[PDB]
Amino acid sequence: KVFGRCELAAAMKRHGLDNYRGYSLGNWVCAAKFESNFNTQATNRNTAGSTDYGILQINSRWWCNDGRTPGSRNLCNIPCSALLSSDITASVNCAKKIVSDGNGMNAWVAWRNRCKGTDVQAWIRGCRL
Ligand SMILES: CC(=O)N[C@@H]1[C@@H](O)[C@H](O[C@@H]2O[C@H](CO)[C@@H](O[C@@H]3O[C@H](CO)[C@@H](O[C@@H]4O[C@H](CO)[C@@H](O)[C@H](O)[C@H]4NC(C)=O)[C@H](O)[C@H]3NC(C)=O)[C@H](O)[C@H]2NC(C)=O)[C@@H](CO)O[C@H]1O
Repeated sequence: KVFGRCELAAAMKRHGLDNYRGYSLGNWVCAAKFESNFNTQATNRNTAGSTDYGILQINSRWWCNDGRTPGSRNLCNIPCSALLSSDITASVNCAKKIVSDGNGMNAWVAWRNRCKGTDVQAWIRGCRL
């Protein structure tokens, strides 16, 4: 599924990401935009052989099982495929764990480089939330 901006904002808010660990909603929408272009089926391969999955590009090195990242963890206890669903529940619940794990949203490289410090509230302009 390719989400619309406000559509994704509403879903993320429904699922409790707004202000989660202190990160306002626009931070999450900005992160998603640059991680996946709001596309739930986004995938990308990392140099070490791990893969990143879904709207928030969650890394099989740590968070999910894809059976093809040996030595990795599965800290969200889910198949990485569940992170490609039209339904964002699994991605959001896993992102909650990731952002809690010490580095906050710096876990998302596109967020640190493209959203952090910027006017992220603009990403929710016009949305009915
Ligand atoms: C090639 C490329 O850059 N692709 C991107 C992916 O890398 C990226 O996924 C992110 O990947 C990084 C590095 O593997 C990952 O960061 C690591 O996360 C672990 C787990 O949270 C950290 O370990 C924790 O450290 C804290 C603080 O030190 C400890 O308190 C805590 O106990 C540790 N937890 C565990 C379980 O051991 C690592 O320190 C940390 N590594 C670095 C260098 O930051 C992110 O979690 C991955 N992010 C996501 C969303 O999965 C993906 C998104 O950034 O983007 C690709 O481009």
